[PDB]
Amino acid sequence: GLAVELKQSTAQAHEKAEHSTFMSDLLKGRLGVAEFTRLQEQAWLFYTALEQAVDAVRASGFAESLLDPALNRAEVLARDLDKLNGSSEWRSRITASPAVIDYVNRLEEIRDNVDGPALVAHHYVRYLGDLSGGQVIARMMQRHYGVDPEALGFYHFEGIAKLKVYKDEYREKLNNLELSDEQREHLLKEATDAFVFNHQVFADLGKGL
Amino acid sequence: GLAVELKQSTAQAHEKAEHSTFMSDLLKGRLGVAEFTRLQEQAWLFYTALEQAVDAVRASGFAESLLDPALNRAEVLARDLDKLNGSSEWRSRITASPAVIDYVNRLEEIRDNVDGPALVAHHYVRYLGDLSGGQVIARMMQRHYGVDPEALGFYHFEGIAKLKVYKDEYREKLNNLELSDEQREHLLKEATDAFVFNHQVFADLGK
Repeated sequence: GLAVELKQSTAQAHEKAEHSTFMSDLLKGRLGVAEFTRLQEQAWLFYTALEQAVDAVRASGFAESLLDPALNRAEVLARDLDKLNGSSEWRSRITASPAVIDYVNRLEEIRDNVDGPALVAHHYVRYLGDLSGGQVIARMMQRHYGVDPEALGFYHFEGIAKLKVYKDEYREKLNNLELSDEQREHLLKEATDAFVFNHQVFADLGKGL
Repeated sequence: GLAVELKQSTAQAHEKAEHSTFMSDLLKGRLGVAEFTRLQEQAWLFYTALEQAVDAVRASGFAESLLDPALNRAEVLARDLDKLNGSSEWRSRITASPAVIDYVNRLEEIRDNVDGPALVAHHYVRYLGDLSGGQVIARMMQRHYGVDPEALGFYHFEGIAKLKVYKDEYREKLNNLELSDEQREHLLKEATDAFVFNHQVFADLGK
């Protein structure tokens, strides 16, 4: 089963990304709403790129059931940033950190190559991550930084009644994807690369704090 | 209820802050009016930030009954400083210690995010301190160091007639303050942070 192999193959890079100093400090309450906002700004940049790549792969007829448009985060994230920042100023201010540039560049390569297996890897890392840990992170943002729950829309999936069932169904869709050995290896490799990109995003965010 | 949990949750940080060497030395008579004046100068910087956050949160409609404007200290404190320093010179001279920079930053972050629960935590730590330990401080600045009570206006709250009643009513307001679980957790978190900020102010004053 691909779902199990993905979880095992990515374990090392996943642990390292999740336990970055930036995220560790954020979740312990050692930073502030500013740092959470910077994170969400960088995320808006990479989710925008990710969702271009998802759109292309879905349109090609690959992994359609997995690529549920209800998962789209970019618009919801923009609304969160409007509230966090207090205006639309952020759109003209924000720019990609070096890690985000590299991450976006890869996502754009995947988009332009319509690389379905690689896209699924990135989709897993971001969306299954959001579905799995979103409630935890959101709770920490309220507990530590007093973030308005209305500005945590990113962590809420409107089109999904029950997260546990959805995550189980997601993993089964992974299992049922028709993939050649070459495609599966490509996907597994990409999933580790995706965790590494995210680790580097956190490293940039944490620099000089 | 909340008042009891707040006291219990903050107990360790509170004890550490209260028993700082600087504050301990000041209260027992080992220091002098100079050190008291340095403290009050730093306090004016953080009360200024605190009361900007209080004003923002009150205006937003949160915890109105708790955020009694009679508690405002900044103006009274500036007058104490004029007396202690002999003129307004202190305004252009004083600068925030490293600990006060961090404390002021948090208070400004609370103001900017109009973070009501966080504000209440900080309000409790300062003003209920002033209404209790502060009364001992005022008595001992006069007794140990001969500070004229005219320079201790900070510790006198006009329009507050009976402190025990005031404090009992404050705690009842805390108990009746409507909070989500997340807001309540945040208030508790922040209250411990507030004690720690104050401990650090004392540590810098010792240096």
